[PDB]
Amino acid sequence: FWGDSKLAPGGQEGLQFDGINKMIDPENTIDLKGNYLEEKHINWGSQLILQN
Amino acid sequence: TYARKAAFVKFLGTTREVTHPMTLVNSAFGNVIARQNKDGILWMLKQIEQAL
Amino acid sequence: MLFKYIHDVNAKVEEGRRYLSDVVRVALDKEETTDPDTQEVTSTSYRVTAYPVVQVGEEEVPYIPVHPKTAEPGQKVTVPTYDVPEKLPVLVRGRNPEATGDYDDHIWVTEEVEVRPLVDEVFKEDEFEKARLYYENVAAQLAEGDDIRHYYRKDLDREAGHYSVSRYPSF
Repeated sequence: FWGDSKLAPGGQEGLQFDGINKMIDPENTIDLKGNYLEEKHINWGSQLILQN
Repeated sequence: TYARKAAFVKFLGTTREVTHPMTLVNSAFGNVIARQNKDGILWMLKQIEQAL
Repeated sequence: MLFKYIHDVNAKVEEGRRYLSDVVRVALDKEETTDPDTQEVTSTSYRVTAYPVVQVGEEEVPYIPVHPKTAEPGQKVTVPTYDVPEKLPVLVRGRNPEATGDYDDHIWVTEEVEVRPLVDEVFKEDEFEKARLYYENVAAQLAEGDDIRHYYRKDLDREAGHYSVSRYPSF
């Protein structure tokens, strides 16, 4: 889940591998701004995946 | 100590042309297409030999 | 320009680096070398050239009808004008330096390159017929619907059958 392969000094290659949190494209992100997960956000993410 | 190396392939060619009426006249030295092919092959042989 | 010819090439020809435009102009003109002291010709020559041109404007020229058509005594038609551009664009593969992922890395970029003549030959004063034949051959090659392929001239070639000179490498 929380891997990161760019934790070496200077941003070089580290000793870990990237996890789901880093391999996912930065655009495919929904920000809930500190609220609850309603039912429409499931449709939001579903369309965010369908459009690719 | 070890090493790795690479080699790049190159290309050679030539083009021969004969007009339509020349293929209809009588010939004293056999077919002309075969003569053109032989000349092209020998020319390519010489070029390859000196390029080597 | 004693002679001038405008030809429209197809998409296959335009894709090449020597035909980056869409219109080719073929010309034949006469050059004179003048004595610097007094006006007196010293040498004369004929030049045959070919450039990829671009449109810059328009002008009005007399109308010359063909067989099915007929023209009025003072009918005129409007035709475009052409000029040789300094540079022409190309499209080449590239890479985005600041790509955020795997979907915006490979792109296409445009570059400008120098324009060079397609044909450039010089003939002497006493060789007008040979220059005319060369110009007609270039026009016919363009009319065939492909690139210009034959540049051979018998006068400027080395001797044939001289085995002691042609044995040296030429590749």
